[PDB]
Amino acid sequence: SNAILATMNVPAGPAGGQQVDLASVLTPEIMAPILANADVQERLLPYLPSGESLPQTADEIQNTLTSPQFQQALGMFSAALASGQLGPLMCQFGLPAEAVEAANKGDVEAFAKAMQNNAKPEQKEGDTKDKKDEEEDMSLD
Repeated sequence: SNAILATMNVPAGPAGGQQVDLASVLTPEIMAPILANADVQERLLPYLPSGESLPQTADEIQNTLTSPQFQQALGMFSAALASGQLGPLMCQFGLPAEAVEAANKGDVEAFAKAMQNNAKPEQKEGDTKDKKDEEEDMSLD
């Protein structure tokens, strides 16, 4: 059994990225399905800044974490990520192997990098050579 709302919040302190800006690489729509998971919320609790709250549904996450609050909430995200506490979670969302590895290693830039490199929405689905004449004939055709 797990599901522990650990109320041990004595300090506060999100840990964002200085080189790779998390808010410009990760958008609310990507974070929403993740943060809507109460399990990740558990891991974000120790890093939850003062005044911030954890939205339950993706829609309200978008409403609350528009930009200022988003950078703060994403900062606690990367904070739990840096600790590796948020690592195993990434695989359960169907996230890139490189991203889940990064989340376990606690590398926030690698996560952000691998996210938009692998979850890159260009709909590349179906790489198979059962079509395309990449080797053609020369005579008449």
